[PDB]
Amino acid sequence: SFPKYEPSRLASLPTTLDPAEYDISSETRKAQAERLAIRSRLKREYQLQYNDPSRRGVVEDPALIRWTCARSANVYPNFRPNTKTSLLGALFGIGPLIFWYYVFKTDRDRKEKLIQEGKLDRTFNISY
Amino acid sequence: MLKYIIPTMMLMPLTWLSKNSMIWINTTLHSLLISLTSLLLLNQFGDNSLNFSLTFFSDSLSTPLLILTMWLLPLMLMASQHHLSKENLARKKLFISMLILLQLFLIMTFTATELIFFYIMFEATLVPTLIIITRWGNQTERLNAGLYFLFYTLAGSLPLLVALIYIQNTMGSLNFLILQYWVQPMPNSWSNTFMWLACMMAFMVKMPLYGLHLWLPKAHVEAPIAGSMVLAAILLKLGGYGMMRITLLLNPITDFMAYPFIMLSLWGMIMTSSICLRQTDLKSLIAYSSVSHMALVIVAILIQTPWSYMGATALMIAHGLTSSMLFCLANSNYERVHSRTMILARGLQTLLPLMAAWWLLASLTNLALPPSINLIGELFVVMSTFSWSNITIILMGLNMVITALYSLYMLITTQRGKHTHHINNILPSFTRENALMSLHMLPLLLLSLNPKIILGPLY
Amino acid sequence: FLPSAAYLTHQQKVLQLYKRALRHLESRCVHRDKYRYFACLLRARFDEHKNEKDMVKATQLLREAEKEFWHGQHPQPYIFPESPGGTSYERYECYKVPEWCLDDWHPSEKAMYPDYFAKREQWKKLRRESWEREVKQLQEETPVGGPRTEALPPARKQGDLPPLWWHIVTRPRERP
Amino acid sequence: FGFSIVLVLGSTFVAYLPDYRMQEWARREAERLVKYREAHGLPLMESNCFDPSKIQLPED
Amino acid sequence: DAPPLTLEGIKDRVLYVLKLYDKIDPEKLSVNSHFMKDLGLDSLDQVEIIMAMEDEFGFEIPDIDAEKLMCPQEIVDYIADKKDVYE
Amino acid sequence: SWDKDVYPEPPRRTPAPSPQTSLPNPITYLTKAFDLLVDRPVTLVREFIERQHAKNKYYYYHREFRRVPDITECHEKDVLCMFEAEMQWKRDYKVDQEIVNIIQERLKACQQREGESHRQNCAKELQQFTQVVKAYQDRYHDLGAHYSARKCLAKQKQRMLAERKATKEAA
Amino acid sequence: MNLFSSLTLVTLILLTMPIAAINFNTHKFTNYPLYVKTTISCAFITSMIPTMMFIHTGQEMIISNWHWLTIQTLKLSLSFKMDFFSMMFVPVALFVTWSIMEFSMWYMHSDPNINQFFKYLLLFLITMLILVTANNLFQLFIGWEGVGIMSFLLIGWWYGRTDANTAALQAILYNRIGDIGFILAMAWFLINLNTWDLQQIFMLNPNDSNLPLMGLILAATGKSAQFGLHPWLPSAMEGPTPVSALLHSSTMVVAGIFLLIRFYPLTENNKFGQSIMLCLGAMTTLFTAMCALTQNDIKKIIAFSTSSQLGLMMVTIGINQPHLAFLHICTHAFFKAMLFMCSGSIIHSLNDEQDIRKMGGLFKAMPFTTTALIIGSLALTGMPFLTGFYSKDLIIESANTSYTNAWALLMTLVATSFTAIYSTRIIFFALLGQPRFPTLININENNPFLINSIKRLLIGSLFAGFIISNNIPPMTIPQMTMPHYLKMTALTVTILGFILALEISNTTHYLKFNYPSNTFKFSNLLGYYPTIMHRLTPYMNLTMSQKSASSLLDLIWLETILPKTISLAQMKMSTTITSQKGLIKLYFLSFLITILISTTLLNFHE
Amino acid sequence: SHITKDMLPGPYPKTPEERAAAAKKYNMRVEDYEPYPDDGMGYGDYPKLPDRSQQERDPWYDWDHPDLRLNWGEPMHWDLDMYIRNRVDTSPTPVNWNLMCKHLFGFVAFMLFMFWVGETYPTYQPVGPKQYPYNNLYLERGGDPNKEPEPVVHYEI
Repeated sequence: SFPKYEPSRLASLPTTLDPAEYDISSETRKAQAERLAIRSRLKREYQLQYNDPSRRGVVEDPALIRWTCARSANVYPNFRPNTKTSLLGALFGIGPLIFWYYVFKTDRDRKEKLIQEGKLDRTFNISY
Repeated sequence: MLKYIIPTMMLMPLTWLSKNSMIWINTTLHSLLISLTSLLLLNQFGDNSLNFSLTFFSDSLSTPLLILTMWLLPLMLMASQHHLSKENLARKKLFISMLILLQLFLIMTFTATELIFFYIMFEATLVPTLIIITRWGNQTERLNAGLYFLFYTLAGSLPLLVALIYIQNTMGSLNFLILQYWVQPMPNSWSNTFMWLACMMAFMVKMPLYGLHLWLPKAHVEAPIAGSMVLAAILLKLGGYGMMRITLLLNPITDFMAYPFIMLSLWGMIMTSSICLRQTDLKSLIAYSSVSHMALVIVAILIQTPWSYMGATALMIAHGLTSSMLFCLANSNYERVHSRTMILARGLQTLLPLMAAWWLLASLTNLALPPSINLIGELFVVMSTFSWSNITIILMGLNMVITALYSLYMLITTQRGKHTHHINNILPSFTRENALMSLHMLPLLLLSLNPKIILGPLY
Repeated sequence: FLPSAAYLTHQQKVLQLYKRALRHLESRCVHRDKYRYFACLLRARFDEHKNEKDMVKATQLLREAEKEFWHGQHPQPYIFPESPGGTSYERYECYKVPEWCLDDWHPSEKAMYPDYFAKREQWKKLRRESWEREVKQLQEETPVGGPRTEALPPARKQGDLPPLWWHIVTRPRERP
Repeated sequence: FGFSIVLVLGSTFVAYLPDYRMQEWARREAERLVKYREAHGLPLMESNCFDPSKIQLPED
Repeated sequence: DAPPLTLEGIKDRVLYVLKLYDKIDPEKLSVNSHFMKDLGLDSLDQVEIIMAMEDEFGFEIPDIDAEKLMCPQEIVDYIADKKDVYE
Repeated sequence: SWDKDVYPEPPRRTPAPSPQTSLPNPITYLTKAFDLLVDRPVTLVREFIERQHAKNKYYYYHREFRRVPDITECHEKDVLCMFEAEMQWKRDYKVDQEIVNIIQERLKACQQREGESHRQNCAKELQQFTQVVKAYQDRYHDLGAHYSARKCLAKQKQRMLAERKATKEAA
Repeated sequence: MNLFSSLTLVTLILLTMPIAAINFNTHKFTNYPLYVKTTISCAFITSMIPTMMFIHTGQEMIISNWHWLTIQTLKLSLSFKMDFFSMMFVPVALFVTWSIMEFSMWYMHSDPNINQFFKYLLLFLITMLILVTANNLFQLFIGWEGVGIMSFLLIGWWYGRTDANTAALQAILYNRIGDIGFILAMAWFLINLNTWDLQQIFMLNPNDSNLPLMGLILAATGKSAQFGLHPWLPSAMEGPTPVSALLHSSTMVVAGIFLLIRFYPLTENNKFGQSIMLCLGAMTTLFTAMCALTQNDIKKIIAFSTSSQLGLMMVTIGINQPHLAFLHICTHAFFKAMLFMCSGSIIHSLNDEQDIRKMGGLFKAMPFTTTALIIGSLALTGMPFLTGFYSKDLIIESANTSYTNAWALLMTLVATSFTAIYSTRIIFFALLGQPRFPTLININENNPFLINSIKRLLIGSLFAGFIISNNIPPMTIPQMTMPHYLKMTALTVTILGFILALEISNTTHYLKFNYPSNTFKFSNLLGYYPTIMHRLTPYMNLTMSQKSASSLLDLIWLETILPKTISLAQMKMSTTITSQKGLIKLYFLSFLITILISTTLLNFHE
Repeated sequence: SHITKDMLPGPYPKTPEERAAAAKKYNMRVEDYEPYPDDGMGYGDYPKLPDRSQQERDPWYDWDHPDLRLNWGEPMHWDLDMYIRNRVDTSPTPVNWNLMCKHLFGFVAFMLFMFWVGETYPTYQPVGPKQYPYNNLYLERGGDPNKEPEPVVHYEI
């Protein structure tokens, strides 16, 4: 009665029709218990260092600091020049540049040859 | 002009022989007096430049930039406290005298006559900025920032000296009129191509162009506020001033040899507006915005229309004020929280309910709100480049759209929607930062009323 | 994804399906009388095999129920104008000012509102007076070397306040 | 010394000053010149701004 | 858009919509009564009651709570927590 | 005021409305009350300010310059001739642009005053506009940004040599 | 006339006092809403006079002063022009906004941020006036981007609410695509007519004009919620109610078609251009009419209706009939300002719940508002013959008597039927159903400001269409000679729409629990355009921002080409030159081989 | 301050100690730590997450950061600046994605083809051109005061 909801990279898969939520093994119960334990301990540390009346500054999350240091400063190490990296670099860095370069050569050669003929609409073209 | 040079000297021993709680009023008061003193300059008329000596003169390109420099100094000097007021007295005096010597070589550079004197004062403009950003770089890679900075600017600006000495001993002296009144066209031999490439490439380094724009972002994210404002406004528009002067020579080959640089500038303007849509480190978004506006500047310089040069100098002055202001607001936010990141400091429509007015005003000038000068600049550059080619307007408008979106994202990311409610240390807005905003955005609107001053030599 | 346990259960999963199908039947069906008819029909359809001692056939019928539900949902399920996704979604968040402010005022306005700020000062002394010993001892006292839960025990010991309560109590009033 | 002596005085000083790049001088000079070239019949804005008697084309 | 709620008023409105429900009686309808012990109705109609509260007052309550209300006094307490009922 | 010779005006034409109504005429009542309640005090204040300025007399002179000869009477490098020549040429360039401005202002005035019949009694002014702009397009257009005087004379020589070759081939 | 120019310039300058007043006040005035309302009323009574003078005689005049940067062969002054559109549109906009000032006095009673709200709304009015008056086209561009950014601020009034500033971001983005179209138009006008001014553009009519016409088309379809660039419109309905009312009653919604109306001598000819006009308008009208069916939020319905009416005006520009489109602007303005104001009255009457489900029966819950909405929604499609009759039906019959494109006629047919059926459905579901709305009723409209505002706009929308349409100077030749079954067809389509929505209603009375047939889904779920575009175009540019732009091209490759090659070369050459252990025999053998290789191999003495 | 070993050099290998260190470092499950892998695109060793995650995380959990669904300690998926709600909303769609794109492209293609069919086939109510009085209304078009009379007339019919 329904084509079973093909997913995509944009359409998220909702929590109802997984259908992996219904094959509950003991490993999934173990993983959900340990995940609740991790969230419990993190909320405990955060709430104890969040409700202190002497605490003046910010709580200084290492998660945001770690993500930012991974995002900006930890790119250039580490790296190796692979076939995929070099290929995508020379494609998305040089391709559009040389393409736009050739098409502006074409447009400029058209306009230069055409006004060298003199038959352009520059009867008054003062604001050059 | 020595009437402006020598009090800028005599403002330096002032700072030495004033004491604690006594340097400050002296420096700020007297620098504002020098701002009035160069507001007296604007006399320039009609036929030519005005010659303040056998040695100095002023084109009308140089007058608004010089007034902008002497306007920007006291603003900067008040801006650079609360992050060094708790440091030592001798080091604070050394900082202030470093800025004064910096301004002095900037006046030296803008009021040049000979291009060799211009080059000496170009790298004399360079050397205080280095010392400021390295001594108070305030982050762990100020080492690499200063190193990249000095080696890019010198090693790009190094063969410029050789090309200018060659022009010196093939065409007589190097007064700008005797560079004019005697210049003859030079054909398409490859030595002419390398000479043009040397001069234009040194100033390409100093704009920056797109292939050498990673000079910039470390040198602004790891700089203090004074060196950042100096660097952005006065040094990038000084590089544009230099290319605007020395593009008088070598016009018969710039058409044949200017094709790759325009395309690099256009596609890199698109790529730079794209790259400042998604980054963290909010301080760097203004730096990539500056790369975008200077790419538009370089398009305007390599096309050689009077329309293009008027739009170029208006874009220079408006973007200088916008970038210096917006750097100062980013320093205000970093004084609030010790983050420098973008997604952390949020809220602030409730709290500090008039700081948001200055963020909105800066964001709409960076939008180029239409009575402002930035839209005047961008509009005349788009007009001149559409007369250049009937096709480049796709890139200009797509720059306009992405510029609107990242400037608006800067506005409504950090200062819209919800405070993170674990901040609880931000103070209400001081009188000082509000005074700095008021010193920024009164002259921009007052030139928005009457902008016939700031247009270039081809008025 | 929930604070209490690592999963909902089968029971609450079926229950959330029943709530969603009943809400979508509201969003499908106006005039409320045929709605009441169809709601009792849906109740009977779940009454057909409520008492299965089996479990695998029950969860397979749950999956086929999700298929016939997702085929038969509504484009605008009727979200209330207080819920996220809905019309409000913190509609009057313009005035939801946090209360770490209001102490950074000039003492002229602290003279304008004297009694409120005196009582607020004794609130903050109540906060700091029982902050260190009781709260941090009850946090570093009860649990295992890993906490492994997102609840927290009360201060049932003798006296003062249950721990970690300040940003729970001192919230906006949700209509200012 | 930053607004009360700089801002409003600079606003008056740059709101008006003499004819920057000879503007209204050129206005009234063009007025008088076009009035002259209407009052003496010759066509306004004569092309070939340099005198063709004082020119020497190189030959083939 | 601010009508003032009060504890007696919310008690009266919740007991009104419970008394309007069919298969209970208006005789043995206590404030301190169970939805499991003495009223004897099932979990299904209990969550129908939860749906009646959500549809009257205008907000969802989460399923971490809908397991464990089971009495009208804690219903009144929980909408008192969602609304913060004092003037 | 101005010179009406260089700023011409068409002769004035005004009718008189003749009702043929009995409401009558509210806007005439309103414009009489407007004149009596607005135009009188501004007239008295202008009389006051005219006396207060005509108590003493100033003058501003129209600046006039001489005619230093030409670039064609200047030598090889010899800047002291070229400087006078090029500033003379550049002042001619600015006054020539303002001549074009005046012609375009006449064209706008002819568009507005002649009304929705566009091609009536503007065709002589359109004719002289196309004449002067043919001159400007031929003379000052395609030199670019760094015009000093020398590219203008190069354009002059190249243009008249091309026209000489054209009429030599046509003959 | 001195009276004419004097009264127009003081209608400008009366919208200048209150902003500088509360920027200079610092003592918070209690009567600030009363003050802004009475200065808008004074602007209205000053603006009524010269329009009546205009229709009384003509005398059609421009003002132009304070030229700044008269640089090259052009010049630009602040200049605006009193012809017909900028002449007698301004009273309608001032009248509408004056009633919205009343309705926003009442509706925003419970916020201390009311003063900044009225400052933003009056500033938006100033910029809309400077947009609609100017002939110097730079001033038009000033008004353009100013009303765009005031739209941004007033949509994002309620900070918080991530959906709201998302929506305002969409609105300002489609404003910038309007900007790229408009600056392309300005570029062509400058480089081929030595200015950007309306008078010289009208003076010289060029032959090839396809590039500026495409620029103007892009500007209109960006500005005025048209297909391809439309879906910022429910986005624009995310904000507050009187913001939405002024945002899509007259101001900021007609500015896209205002420009194409203003350039009617340029769009006289170029039949390719008029074909683009009316085909695009038919596409907009059918898509928003088909999307408007099966919607349950009120403001989304009223916004889809105003997009449909704007599509009718695009078709009206496609036929050479601009003045009927301006007539439609005025009637439409009165019309949907009154409609939004009635809707907001209902919504704030019922605790800001806003949805049609959980609103069902509200007739005789005081019937001032139910009367107001049935007046408005039967003025939709023009109950013959009211103010809504004239614009819509003379437009469709003149389109029928035109060299049309044979498909746009059927598009207007189906669109008139659709706007009939959702009008009747929204009346039925709103008012005369059975009452489904939660208890503790707090319905109240015994309120002087609301009855004044609704009274004023029903009195406006009942008479002003006939009053304006009567005394226009005849700027076109009316057709008036239609065949049989081609003049009846307007009333035919509206009556069959009423009957069709009636039978859909009486099938809604039934009980079956039918199923979605995917045309239901295409009508209800915006069909697929905002979802697909707003989930694909953000992901693509930011996929290219992360991989290609930021982490790949600039940083790591530009650092591995310009620094790293130099740094590795210097490091390796240092570690192979100066990494020599300290023995003497090495140094003298190096001396010996250097002497031999300098004497005989690469000689220095020959 | 911040520990030097709370930075992140190098990818996954080898498997015991480096994956144990990344599990201790990024605060994740051991066998749910996923590097990208090492194709040399930079990327460090930062985890792969289920990549949509933001129209997920149903909003009644009452976590800490109210508009980001944070919980102060999650490893925070690499592309988070593209995933704040107000940037990209990856909701599970009510229909599909392929069905969406196929029906949208089909409808727009059909309407543009019917526009072309309209463009080749106009309507007209059957009426000749207007009878302009003076030579197709000459002397009031673009100019020509005395250049050429252009004789063309109309006859009463």
